[PDB]
Amino acid sequence: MTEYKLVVVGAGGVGKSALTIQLIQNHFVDEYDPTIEDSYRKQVVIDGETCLLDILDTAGQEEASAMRDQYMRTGEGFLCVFAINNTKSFEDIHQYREQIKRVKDSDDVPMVLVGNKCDLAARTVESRQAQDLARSYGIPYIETSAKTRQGVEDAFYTLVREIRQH
Amino acid sequence: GMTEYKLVVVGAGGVGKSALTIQLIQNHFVDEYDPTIEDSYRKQVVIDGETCLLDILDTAGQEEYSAMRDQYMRTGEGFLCVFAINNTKSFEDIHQYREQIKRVKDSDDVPMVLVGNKCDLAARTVESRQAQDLARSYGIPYIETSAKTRQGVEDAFYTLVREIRQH
Amino acid sequence: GQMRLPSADVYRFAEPDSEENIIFEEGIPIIKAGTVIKLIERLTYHMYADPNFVRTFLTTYRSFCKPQELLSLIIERFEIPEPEPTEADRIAIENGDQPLSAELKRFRKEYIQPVQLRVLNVCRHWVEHHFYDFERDAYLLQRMEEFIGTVRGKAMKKWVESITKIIQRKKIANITFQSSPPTVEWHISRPGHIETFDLLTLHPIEIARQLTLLESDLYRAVQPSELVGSVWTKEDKEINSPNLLKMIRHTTNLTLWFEKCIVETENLEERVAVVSRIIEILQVFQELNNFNGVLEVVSAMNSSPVYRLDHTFEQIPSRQKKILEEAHELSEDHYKKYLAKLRSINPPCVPFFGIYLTNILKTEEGNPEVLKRHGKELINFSKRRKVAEITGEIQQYQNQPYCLRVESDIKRFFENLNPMGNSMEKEFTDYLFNKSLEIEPRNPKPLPRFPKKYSYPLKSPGVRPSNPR
Ligand SMILES: Cc1cc(Cn2c(N3CCNCC3)nc3c(-c4ccccc4Cl)cc(Cl)cc32)cc(C)c1F
Ligand SMILES: Nc1nc2c(ncn2[C@@H]2O[C@H](COP(=O)(O)OP(=O)(O)NP(=O)(O)O)[C@@H](O)[C@H]2O)c(=O)[nH]1
Ligand SMILES: [Cl-]
Ligand SMILES: [Cl-]
Ligand SMILES: [Cl-]
Ligand SMILES: [Mg+2]
Repeated sequence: MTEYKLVVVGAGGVGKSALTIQLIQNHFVDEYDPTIEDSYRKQVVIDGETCLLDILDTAGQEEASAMRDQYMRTGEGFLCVFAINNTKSFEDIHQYREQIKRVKDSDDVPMVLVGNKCDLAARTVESRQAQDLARSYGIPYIETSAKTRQGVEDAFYTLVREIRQH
Repeated sequence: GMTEYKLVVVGAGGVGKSALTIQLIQNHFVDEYDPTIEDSYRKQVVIDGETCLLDILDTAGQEEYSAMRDQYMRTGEGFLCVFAINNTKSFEDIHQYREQIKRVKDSDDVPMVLVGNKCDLAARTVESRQAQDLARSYGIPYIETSAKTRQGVEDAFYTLVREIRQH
Repeated sequence: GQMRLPSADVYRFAEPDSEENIIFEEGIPIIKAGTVIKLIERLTYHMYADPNFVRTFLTTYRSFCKPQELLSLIIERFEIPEPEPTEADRIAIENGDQPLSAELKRFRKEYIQPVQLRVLNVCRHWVEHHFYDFERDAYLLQRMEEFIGTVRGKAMKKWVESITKIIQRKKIANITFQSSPPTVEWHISRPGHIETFDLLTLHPIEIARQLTLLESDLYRAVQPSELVGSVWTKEDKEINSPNLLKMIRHTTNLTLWFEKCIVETENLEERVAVVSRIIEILQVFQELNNFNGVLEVVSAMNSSPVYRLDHTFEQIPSRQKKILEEAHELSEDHYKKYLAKLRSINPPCVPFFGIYLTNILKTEEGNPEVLKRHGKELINFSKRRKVAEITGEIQQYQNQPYCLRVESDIKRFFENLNPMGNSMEKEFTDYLFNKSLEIEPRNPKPLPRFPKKYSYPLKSPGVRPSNPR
């Protein structure tokens, strides 16, 4: 069993925790309880290989913004999450991308761009805009809903595949 | 090459039974243990000049899985029947353990030893004479052990292997 | 250089690391042993987070620190003194200018805020995942509510207000799937006819499914509080470990039910059908990764009353002997193949709990509570880490739900199963063994014939599922 260290990052309230808990427990969290730092484990077979995912769920609130280096050092791959009804969260993505690159001293860190809350009709970030950004980063873009489960496995397991081939 | 003996530890839960095998198999001189470690229950020993391998099954903690007792016992060639010297009920349970072992092995003559275990400083309630009398009534050896000082531990296991060899 | 710290005389958590208060294992450090002060310092360290350590600590600390004392210590940790103005600040102030306060600002940003936030994370995890401390001690809960409810200052405000709400929620206290569950399967017994439910009349697929749902729920209900300190083995086990015991007693009852079904079927041909049906249920248990169920069956087939039934064994199809053999091999060599299989499958699954129990107990019994070093007694934390590794593995398999539909009547049937009736264990297991001797006597006694007891067809419908539109 190969162990994979995944880290979920992005602005406050975009659904990092809901995505993670949907993956781990098949449950949608309706409450908004801001995270400090949470970790989860999941045994799962991906492309016929059994592995063990360690998932770090991080704080998006700005008050925690000086405490990120320590978790970025440990992560092997990163889910960079924004919400498709929150343009500010999309604009915050590049800051996470740049910090990760700095801390890991690499232009080649496994990442997936995730556009969450795709169950909501009132979109403010268009898919094309996010896809263009993803291409500029050399990474896939996956739209998700923590509420309905759409895309959730695809997002996490695509990140595993990128770590695996790194 | 060398003979392997499959030994099974049986007896009441909650009264320090696991100390027997831990103290034996342990790095005798460092009080430390990881039971998850493959072969933390296998030990090469020399008994009466003859080298052999002990494979010890101790399912301590699983006593409530009462319907699995037959399954576990069936694997054994010799048995340590353990009670705590400060717990009369555990001593009274011995008769039924022995009867169950005889049934599972389908034999009236199964290698076994009676072990009286001192697991703390609480008042002894089973005197050595009572236990000796019981063991004699069964035709098996009696060994007392300390769960703290390792006294008696080698004697309990070696005596059992001698019972197997002399069967 | 490094930030200066408060004086160790006014803030205990600023004492320097030494071998007299903390020992590390041979990229964050792993603690072997330490004083409780040092454990709490590292639990809430300014340089890094350690979420695994938080779980390990909160799961196991009661073996070295009381809940009331833990709360006192983390409140003490939280209350960090700010440093005095520096020489450059002093000079600015004397000139009527605003000081830069560079050192103060750094200390707030890089020491106080991370440590305070990490104390709050301990509180959050404590309340969310270890709330039993507060259920059992109302005064402890009051103290936590009061502490959280009086934290001032905007840096922590979001989390303080959140933790307050989480506490209030916990005081007064839904699954989504990638697919639809398969259709419930029926055999001789039809929906609503609970009076006819039995081993051979329910569909073997649905027996395995409903037992798996039941056993999964029982497995998922067991909390670490029922395990730490080996409490399920001690005199107050019924108080401290009720969900664990309910789970084990279910397993025991099902095993005995299988044995009873077999030996109370005196007709050889009928008894062969009973055993074959049980091995089919085992096959579906295997397909569902219900290892508890697999071992329930294996335990029954290796029991004294059943094991000896050679005439019955002889008529079991070779393919079913192979299935039973493979299942039996899981347990061999101290569960070597089981452990490997568990670690290879795709959950959901139902582990066998017994191995965990033995490993927790032996870890507890085989390691000292303290290490003595330089005249000091240090808490042996590596022992606690080992126990929490086991509880962590247990919890990991508790997350994934089965995509199977409950059948309320079949569920009730198995919840109410009581093969021993009012009989004590010894009298009942003697009864089963005597039945075994009756239906297949010891050689050279002749094998008797017995009349059939079932009036319905014995042919199995098989264990491959059906699917109408
Ligand atoms: C009534 C009855 C009792 C038994 C009890 N028993 C037996 N018997 C062999 C014949 N003499 C008595 C013991 N073999 C097994 C095996 C096994 C191991 C290796 C290879 C093949 C097998 Cl099948 C596994 C298990 Cl868990 C139980 C076994 C088995 C069956 C199938 C029965 F119908
Ligand atoms: N409709 C919808 N709501 C969602 C979705 N994901 C999260 N939410 C909601 O958005 C809110 C914030 O979710 P949360 O997971 O706590 O976000 P977060 O990114 O972890 N926040 P933080 O950074 O502070 O820890 C919650 O009310 C949650 O129910 C989604 O996919 N769809
Ligand atoms: Cl988890
Ligand atoms: Cl010798
Ligand atoms: Cl007593
Ligand atoms: Mg969150």
